[PDB]
Amino acid sequence: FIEEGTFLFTSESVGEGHPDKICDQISDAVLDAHLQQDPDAKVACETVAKTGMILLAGEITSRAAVDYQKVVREAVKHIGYDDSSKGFDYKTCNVLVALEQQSEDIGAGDQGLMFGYATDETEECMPLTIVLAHKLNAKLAELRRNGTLPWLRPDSKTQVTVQYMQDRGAVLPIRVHTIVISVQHDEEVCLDEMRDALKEKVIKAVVPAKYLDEDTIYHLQPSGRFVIGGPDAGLTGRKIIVDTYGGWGAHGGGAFSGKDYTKVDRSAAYAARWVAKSLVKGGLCRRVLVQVSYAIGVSHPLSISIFHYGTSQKSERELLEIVKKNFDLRPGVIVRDLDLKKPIYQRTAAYGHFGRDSFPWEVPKKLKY
Amino acid sequence: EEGTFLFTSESVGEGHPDKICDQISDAVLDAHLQQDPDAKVACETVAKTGMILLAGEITSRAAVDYQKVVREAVKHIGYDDSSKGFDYKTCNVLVALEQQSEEDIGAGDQGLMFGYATDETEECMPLTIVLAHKLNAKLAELRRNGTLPWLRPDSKTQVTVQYMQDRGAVLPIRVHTIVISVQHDEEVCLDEMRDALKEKVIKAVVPAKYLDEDTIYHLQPSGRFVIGGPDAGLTGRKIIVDTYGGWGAHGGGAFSGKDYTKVDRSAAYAARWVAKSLVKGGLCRRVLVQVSYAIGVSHPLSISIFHYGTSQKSERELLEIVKKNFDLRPGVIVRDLDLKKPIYQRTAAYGHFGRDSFPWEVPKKLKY
Ligand SMILES: CN(C)CCc1nnc2cc(-c3ccccc3)c3cc(Cl)ccc3n12
Ligand SMILES: CN(C)CCc1nnc2cc(-c3ccccc3)c3cc(Cl)ccc3n12
Repeated sequence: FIEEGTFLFTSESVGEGHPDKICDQISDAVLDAHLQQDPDAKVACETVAKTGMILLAGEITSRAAVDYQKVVREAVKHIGYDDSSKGFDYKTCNVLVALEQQSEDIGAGDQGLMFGYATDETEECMPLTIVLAHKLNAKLAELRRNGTLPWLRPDSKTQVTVQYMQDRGAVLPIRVHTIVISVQHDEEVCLDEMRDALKEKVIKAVVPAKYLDEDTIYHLQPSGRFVIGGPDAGLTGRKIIVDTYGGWGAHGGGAFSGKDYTKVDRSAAYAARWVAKSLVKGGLCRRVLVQVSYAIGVSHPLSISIFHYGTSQKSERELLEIVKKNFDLRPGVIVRDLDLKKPIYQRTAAYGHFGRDSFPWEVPKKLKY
Repeated sequence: EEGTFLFTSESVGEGHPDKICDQISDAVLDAHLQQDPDAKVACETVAKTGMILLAGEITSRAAVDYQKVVREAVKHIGYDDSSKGFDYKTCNVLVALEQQSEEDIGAGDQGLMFGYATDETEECMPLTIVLAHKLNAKLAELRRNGTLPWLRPDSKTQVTVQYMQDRGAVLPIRVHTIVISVQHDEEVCLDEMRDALKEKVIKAVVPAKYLDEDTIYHLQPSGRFVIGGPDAGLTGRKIIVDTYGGWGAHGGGAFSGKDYTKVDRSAAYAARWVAKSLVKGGLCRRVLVQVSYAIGVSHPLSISIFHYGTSQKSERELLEIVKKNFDLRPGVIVRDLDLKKPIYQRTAAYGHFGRDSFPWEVPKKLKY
């Protein structure tokens, strides 16, 4: 009756050097550049990355004077692409700019639906699957940049499958079932050396030992040689599940990067996460989903909906009343509460927008009820 | 009403900049498959003010006129004059496509995909997303037959349904709120549009039993909507619209512009196939199926099933049934669902799921 009560679930993450994530980071690098000069800048910056080319497309209303060449190349440099042998060089890439730039009860800028989610299974109130997947990429980047593993290159993908049990609506991670790691590398290091390092210096430095056992399946560099990576074009907003909960909770479809606070796709999703995390940390539930919806002409949310998966003694109707007395989810109010005019967005564009307590929406609000 | 909840899904029309890109990408995919069934295609489209950009990689024996494909797609969508904000005759098309010239084959990538099905509609789909899609389809229908000649291709719809649930089964009670925004010419007045949207669109799509006098209508809520179409549109930026409207789950992979060798598409189609087969087979009322792959590996890394409590059989038992009836290796999925056919442009608007003309929407008869 053991394997009848357990289930597997998988989440993935990608490194800074993955073509899609390159675009997210560049898009938010542009957003930050504008906000540093003009806190009220309106930005919708889409980035396309392909073989020796970065294209910026979208609309900007800003007083800022932004050197897009410098912004893009410094972003690519920071990511780690500085030579043709790595498949991409910030010094020589073609940068094409196609941005049309112009100089509290406000209606939503669009329509749409957004979700926030939280779970007590980790201290950061995030699913273990997506937390581990992210941290594997962060470790890779760390070991690349300090020279511990100098053969590493920026592009990578990780995938973590966790064995779960459910406990009265709450989910409880038992063990890591399967781990996948594929990462770009130079032409010198051999497969064996890489696979040993990925297990001992990456996986074992990231995953708590209690989740690993002798049955855990490792797929390390499963395709083999991975010398040329980075920019099949990458596009901004093509990793939105990686950006959020790794498949847990729910998603309304809106991408985050390249968008300023007036885009409810971003601000309302941050706020919804804020609500969800505040509820769980507040001890009101162990696990919770929050949906918000807007109309392009209306300031107040069209609907606010709450699912606590049965992990609360309070009803969802009751939780909604608590949320309404503690939160104002109008776009113009979210900005003030979460201080969203700060140039803080490039840091969100890799390793997930949620689960890191340096972000305002990751600091639980003390609830009054 | 402690047991009721609201849930909202949205859809967009063919003229929405993101969906324009999805359609173009799949028009390109189809063009190759029509000449070369074994074509490898990864086509990304970018659409902005007077410009369509194609970027990606193609391995094909086909000789494809990308100019004709793109412009004919834009024409079909309905953008044929500058007064509409976009004209297939004059748009700038930039092509940056690099073109190059069994059952146990490894996955082309890694990733996770979900399939979902629910017995709340005949098409085994959530009511919210079915209605949202069908509202946009009705708009295009009435635009193209000339019933509402003031209509233009760009549109967005949003449907909020009031639900009840019984141990995981979801029971739609009524439509709570409907939002419709649609592009239009400079002549027709707002009142004429709003009354038409209610009487000729909404009442023609939504079952009367779901509508009452408390239903909230937001028709042309932003007002004047003359300029629509190409904020740039991008391929793969409407993946929740493409699937279940927020229900079930999503692994993050976009569909359009990708050939069948991309598990992001083929395995998501297969998972829907599995899920719909289970519900239509009477094994559950509602079900979520996750599958995951690793690059280079043929068999799924994991297959996982959540029936939300809507089956008397356990999920382990449902898994036993799935494994005995389905082979979820990438190379076998292609053969079972006939995925080398140029059928993909048809998927790129109004949702990939819930329409029975697609192979993954024909339930497999289960043996167990
Ligand atoms: C008794 N039985 C073993 C319990 C199994 C169980 N209990 N709670 C959940 C939640 C999800 C889930 C749903 C949506 C999104 C993410 C995860 C889930 C998903 C999958 Cl594929 C399989 C099982 C799942 N599950
Ligand atoms: C007794 N109480 C009224 C029950 C409420 C309820 N019962 N089943 C579901 C499922 C979802 C759901 C989850 C994930 C995706 C889609 C829908 C959901 C979502 C929201 Cl925002 C609110 C409530 C939801 N729900």
